[PDB]
Amino acid sequence: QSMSLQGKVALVTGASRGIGQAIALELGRLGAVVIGTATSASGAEKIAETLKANGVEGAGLVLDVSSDESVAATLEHIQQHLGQPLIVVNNAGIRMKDDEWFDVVNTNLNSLYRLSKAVLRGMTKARWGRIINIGSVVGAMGNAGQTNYAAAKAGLEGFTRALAREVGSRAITVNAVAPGFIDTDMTRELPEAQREALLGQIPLGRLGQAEEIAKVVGFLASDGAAYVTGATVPVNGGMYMS
Amino acid sequence: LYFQSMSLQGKVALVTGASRGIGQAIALELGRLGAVVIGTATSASGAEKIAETLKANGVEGAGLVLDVSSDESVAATLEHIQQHLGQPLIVVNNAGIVRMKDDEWFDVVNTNLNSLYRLSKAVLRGMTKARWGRIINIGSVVGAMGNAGQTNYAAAKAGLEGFTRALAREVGSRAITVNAVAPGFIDTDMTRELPEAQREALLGQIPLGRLGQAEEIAKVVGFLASDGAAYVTGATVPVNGGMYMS
Amino acid sequence: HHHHHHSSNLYFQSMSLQGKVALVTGASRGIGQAIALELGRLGAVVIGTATSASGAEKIAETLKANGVEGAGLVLDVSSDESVAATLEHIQQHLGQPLIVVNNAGITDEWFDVVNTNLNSLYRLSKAVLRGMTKARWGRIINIGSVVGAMGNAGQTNYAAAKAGLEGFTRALAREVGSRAITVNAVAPGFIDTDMTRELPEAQREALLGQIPLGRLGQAEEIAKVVGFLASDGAAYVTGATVPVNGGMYMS
Amino acid sequence: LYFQSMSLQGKVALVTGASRGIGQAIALELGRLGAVVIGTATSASGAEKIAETLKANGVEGAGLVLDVSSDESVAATLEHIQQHLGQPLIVVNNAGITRDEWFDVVNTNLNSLYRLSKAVLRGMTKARWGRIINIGSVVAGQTNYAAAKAGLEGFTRALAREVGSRAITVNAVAPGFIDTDMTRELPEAQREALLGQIPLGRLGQAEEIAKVVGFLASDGAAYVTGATVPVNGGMYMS
Repeated sequence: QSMSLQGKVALVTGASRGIGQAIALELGRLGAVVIGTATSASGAEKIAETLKANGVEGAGLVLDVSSDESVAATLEHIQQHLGQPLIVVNNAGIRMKDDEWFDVVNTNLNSLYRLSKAVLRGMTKARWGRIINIGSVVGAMGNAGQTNYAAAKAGLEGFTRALAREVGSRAITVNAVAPGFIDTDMTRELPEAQREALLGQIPLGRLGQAEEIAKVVGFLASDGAAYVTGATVPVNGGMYMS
Repeated sequence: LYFQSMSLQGKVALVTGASRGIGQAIALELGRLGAVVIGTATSASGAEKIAETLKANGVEGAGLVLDVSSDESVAATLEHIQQHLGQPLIVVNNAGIVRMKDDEWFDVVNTNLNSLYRLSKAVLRGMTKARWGRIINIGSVVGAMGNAGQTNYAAAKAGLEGFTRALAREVGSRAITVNAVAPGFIDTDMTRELPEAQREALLGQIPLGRLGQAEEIAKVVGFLASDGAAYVTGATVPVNGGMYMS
Repeated sequence: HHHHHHSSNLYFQSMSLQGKVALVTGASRGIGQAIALELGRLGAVVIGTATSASGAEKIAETLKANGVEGAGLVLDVSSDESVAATLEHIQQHLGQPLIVVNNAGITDEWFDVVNTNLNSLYRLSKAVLRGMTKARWGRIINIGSVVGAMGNAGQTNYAAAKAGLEGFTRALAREVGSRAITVNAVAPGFIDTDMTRELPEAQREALLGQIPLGRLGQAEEIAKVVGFLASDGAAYVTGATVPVNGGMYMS
Repeated sequence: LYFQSMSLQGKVALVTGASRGIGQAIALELGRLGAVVIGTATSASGAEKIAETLKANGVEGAGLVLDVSSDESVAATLEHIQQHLGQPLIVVNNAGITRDEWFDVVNTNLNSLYRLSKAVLRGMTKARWGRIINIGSVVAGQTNYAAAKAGLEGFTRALAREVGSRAITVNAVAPGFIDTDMTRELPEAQREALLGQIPLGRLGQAEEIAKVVGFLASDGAAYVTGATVPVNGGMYMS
């Protein structure tokens, strides 16, 4: 179809669970060869098993997006065995305290930059690419959680717009998806009172599914989305936390 | 039952302002995805052009005359559809109303949002019954080069964003999503007639280095109409090649 | 009779508006009253408005008590007739308003409140523009209350309404800027009123937990921002929506 | 009604990047409002210029060398201030760091803001009062400007939320095109095009940024926190 990613290699960080897993499976459904990453060898192997179980061609790999050496080594590995990743989804991130938002957002954006700069060479050669950055999920307890959510989203939006402007003349798009309260391993077991309070602020009246984030990412990765760049797509059931 | 990503089989879609450009591209995309498409124009000749265009492309549906400024026209149009085709559960609003000046924004935005409210309120009854719907509001493209053009484009985009977010919040509990698509510079009649120097300057403000196609807007709409976009509501998706003006 | 116009060598340092005439709509209470008094502190001749004669008289009494020159007048910003007639009356008796603060509002509600209220901002703002154009100076300041872009009007409508107010304010600023008229908006958060004070303790506590400053804002704290925007020092600020919300930003 | 504090007597203000333009105007405005003003520059000659400018204008304070990119410079300078002048309770960050460059510029600059802000926040926490005001960079140009503004807004809002219970406000000012350095050399055709994008039809004055900062620093602005005030004559870039 026109949604096809056949012939494309995709790299999805943080793919062993939750949103990242769902992204990897959706890109695979669309025909990409998917490389999914975890911070451990056991995670990488699990990804491979998940991809097999779903008929997706690709691999699991160990990647630490905080490390220049890890990034360079991993990308060389991929280039030698699978091909140049032309679709890259930055999903891996590194109580919440009222004073740690800065180091979290700072670190995460430094990792987005690190990985993006590493993969842009291959996209620049191909004169095509998709870079999709995934924001953090709502749910963390406290005013500190709200603080961090909004701070991370603001970093994400700015970074994505800036990079999009930098690389657009190469037919590379750069977009973000900002999830709301999504059913993941991290939110499923939040205290009931908190889950109930969050649901009360969501017009749709339900958590989002990981797959509902992944469908958006799959669209953005498609040829149909070629004129969408610099955007942050909120996927939040109408709940806009700021 | 049937269950396939992207399919709009069994759904009836109403696309206002479907006789040319973006609206036509939307009607044909929805049709490609399997919807029965009713496209509308303010004139009989437009409606006929819609009907012919749908036929030529193997899309089931009809071209109808609708004036979104009129309560009577809206009620009559929805009755006609309900009797002959079924309840429209996908509604795409693209029917918006000597050099352009920077005092024209208010009339144009105000009129367009008041007509948008009218249409939306009318189609919500059916969607509420069905406990499912998609309302997709299409923004106005940049209509002139220079300041007035920017003033008027930003005002319309702001209005559209706020209206979309408010309506989404109102109707979300019914599993109806309400989203907007905000075009940038799209290849259309205005841009087709620009001088080279002006085109070149314009393309320099666009990171992708090119105008958008109507079909690039239509693809985003098609996605938003799908089951996969069920958790996207109250959003304005910009489709502008990286050219952000507010 | 119901009468509809009620009138109100010590040089305070605060006075910088030199007897400029300011029109503050919805000045009977709360934020509008505070704005009227603030502009008086800054040396304007202050016309505060209400929709009833009793409100106009209350405003006049408040201005008198505080030593501010001006008047309380009846104005209905929803009415073309009222706006035209009232502006003419002001021009004849007091002078041309060069500072206009839109604080009167109304409160399908999700659409009609914002729609009605932006139509009213446009009506009054267009009316006063002739005078400001002649003077080649003006200040138009929109209070977010009028569309419900005020925390006290509640979370449900807030962010969508503020997006309307912001876009409208920025467009009008673009339209009238060549005339040295600025157009700005103030978006208040939760402000201390009888209504928020009569909240139960648990509910007040929950509310304060959403506010980093840990307290409701005072009406005077909104008025001081408006006063600044009306000043010469704010001449390069235009098209801005200034949130005044203690760090509680609803989206 | 007519009496209160909208002035800054008895307060100490630190204005980083005070030797020229916007920073100098900020320093003078805070001085006019009655603050004791410490202005900083990256060089001894800059510090001397500050000190001379303050003196010429009857403002008490000092000109000091500060490198906001350096942990050592920030700690040494703040210690020096605390011992000789007092605790700065109004801090205006206008010092920029020079550095495909938008990422490093925004990243370096927010790392600097965070550094300086953490350093000064102890004193404000003791006083149970403070004002932090972050100045954005004035107007590829669009890309860099908007990125620096986006970083700035989110950073400011987050720090505001962290410190608000202490009665410390944190706000930003986002200037548009201001009559300083760069614009003083633009070709006429470019100036004319630029002015056409500005509804007021003129560049801003440094003093017009400084008056906004002066207001934010006042008691009257006590409920404004987390805000980025655009001061751009109606020229908005996103």
